[PDB]
Amino acid sequence: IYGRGSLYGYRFDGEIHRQEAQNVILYKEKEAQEMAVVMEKLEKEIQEWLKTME
Amino acid sequence: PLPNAVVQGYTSVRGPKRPLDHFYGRTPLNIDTLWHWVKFPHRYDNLRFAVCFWAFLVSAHFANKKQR
Ligand SMILES: CCCCCCCCCCCCO[C@@H]1O[C@H](CO)[C@@H](O[C@H]2O[C@H](CO)[C@@H](O)[C@H](O)[C@H]2O)[C@H](O)[C@H]1O
Ligand SMILES: COCCOCCOCCOc1ccc(C(C)(C)CC(C)(C)C)cc1
Ligand SMILES: COCCOCCOCCOc1ccc(C(C)(C)CC(C)(C)C)cc1
Repeated sequence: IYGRGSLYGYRFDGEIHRQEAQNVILYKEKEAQEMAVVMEKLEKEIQEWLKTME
Repeated sequence: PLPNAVVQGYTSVRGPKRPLDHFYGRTPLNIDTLWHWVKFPHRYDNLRFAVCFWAFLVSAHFANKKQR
């Protein structure tokens, strides 16, 4: 009770707080999915600019 | 209210009751004769104080770490 700081029970436990890990997994999946597309686009653009000028 | 037979415990004749056995040479063993063998705890009181302190402290440590 003294270490928790609460007299009833722990805090930041529960499915509302555990689901944030799965939300982070999905968010990172989406972020990597978009970042691969953006990086491929920018790499194509750079390879175009270089093979046109250099 | 109730008859004398019910009060005295017998209708006509008072029956003899076998007395209680004593077991000479040793203490009586009854539900009320147990403090002879089991007194209040007196041997590990200071250890009790120390262990209560350490239990509180270790529990508080791990609870705070879990919460954080
Ligand atoms: C008072 C208002 C009107 C209501 C009257 C009736 C009230 C009845 C409720 C009280 C009952 C008490 O019941 C009581 O039980 C005990 C058992 O412990 C009986 O006890 C009897 O038997 C025991 C052993 O068995 C004997 O050792 C004892 O000498 C004898 O009295 C009492 O004889 C009886 O009186
Ligand atoms: C469910 O709980 C289990 C309860 O078990 C009761 C254990 O009973 C065993 C008791 O054994 C003894 C035998 C002798 C003694 C002596 C005679 C040595 C005690 C003495 C010197 C204090 C009178 C103490 C305990
Ligand atoms: C709080 O109490 C809970 C448990 O209580 C246990 C009480 O135990 C007392 C046991 O009584 C005895 C004591 C001694 C003995 C022996 C056999 C050791 C006595 C002997 C050697 C004199 C015959 C037997 C029973």
